[PDB]
Amino acid sequence: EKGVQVLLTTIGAFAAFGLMTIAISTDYWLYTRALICNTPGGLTHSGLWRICCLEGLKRGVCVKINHFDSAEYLLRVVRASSIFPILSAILLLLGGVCVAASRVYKSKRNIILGAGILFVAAGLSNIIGVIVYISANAGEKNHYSYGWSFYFGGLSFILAEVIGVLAVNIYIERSREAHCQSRSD
Amino acid sequence: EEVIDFSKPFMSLGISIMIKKPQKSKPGVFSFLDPLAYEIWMCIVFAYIGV
Repeated sequence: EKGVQVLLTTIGAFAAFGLMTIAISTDYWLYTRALICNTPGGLTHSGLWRICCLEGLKRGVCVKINHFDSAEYLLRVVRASSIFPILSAILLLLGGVCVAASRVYKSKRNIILGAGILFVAAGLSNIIGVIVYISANAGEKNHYSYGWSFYFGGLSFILAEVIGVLAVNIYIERSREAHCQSRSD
Repeated sequence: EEVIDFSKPFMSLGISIMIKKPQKSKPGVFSFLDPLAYEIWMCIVFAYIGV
């Protein structure tokens, strides 16, 4: 029913926000080999901001990533700011807030719509951030791999799209109920 | 040559240009249009409009 769908939507919003914040803050996106590891290089696990060496003399020390051709410059800027994943998390938060409001202003039906739009846009922004990250990593030192933070981001995207679908369905049902009641009245 | 005497050159040369070897360029955004010239793409657009 409507109540269970709203409950799932709010749970998904909270879960996606948490997963994306975890992925952004976490530094386990990429497992690779880097020259700056104190001995082609040493194993490293990285993220969006900082990189940590593992299995090396400098084991456990984490250092801020040293980023840095107009398009390459723009890509480096966007990758450094990580504005797209952050925007995804922000939009998920705002959508959850709008859903909670929809749990109060049951009359205003154009709220659970904004929630869905924001969730879908957050999914798109996460896609863009993933593309930017993958593109920027490449350059022109092998057998690299992706960590659980990357898949947390992917899970956040999937959940955001699902809850956007559910919110749009809720809006559909609510508007249909109101319109049928009015016309029949 | 005013103070010594040379032989005929045993090796002739001249000024030349040294550059770094062109590398596989990092693929550019919108490199998927490279197979066709820009003029073909614009003619495609306007043929779409006209059709």
